[PDB]
Amino acid sequence: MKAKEIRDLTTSEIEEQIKSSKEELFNLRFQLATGQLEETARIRTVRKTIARLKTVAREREIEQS
RNA sequence: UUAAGUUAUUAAGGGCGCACGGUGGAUGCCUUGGCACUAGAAGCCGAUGAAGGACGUUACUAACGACGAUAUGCUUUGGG
Ligand SMILES: [Mg+2]
Repeated sequence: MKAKEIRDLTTSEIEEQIKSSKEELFNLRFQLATGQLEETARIRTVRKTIARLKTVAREREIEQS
């Protein structure tokens, strides 16, 4: 998910998205450990999505001040 | 046939010459790195936590670079 869609989202929605993305990343890591993950690029995709969500949240709590 | 006399061949190995190999890394050519300077800029960083490090971050990750739990990177503005 890109920064434009994230900026469309609301702050509570960003927090919920961060939670769900973290759960997805964790499940991917567990599948990788057990040898059940073929689509390894998903891990990096989700990690960068989490980074973008946090970046936008930080931008908002900065512009608030 | 006998007698007297003379002189070779031998190369176990060695010497000189030559041919062909091996080792070794001189020499020539080369340069990715140095050395000495010129001109212009700049001449500090740190409790808003420095210099320098440790430990981590990748799909697989021992090491160097980069990066810091937003980790082998995030946003934005321009270039292409
Ligand atoms: Mg651009």
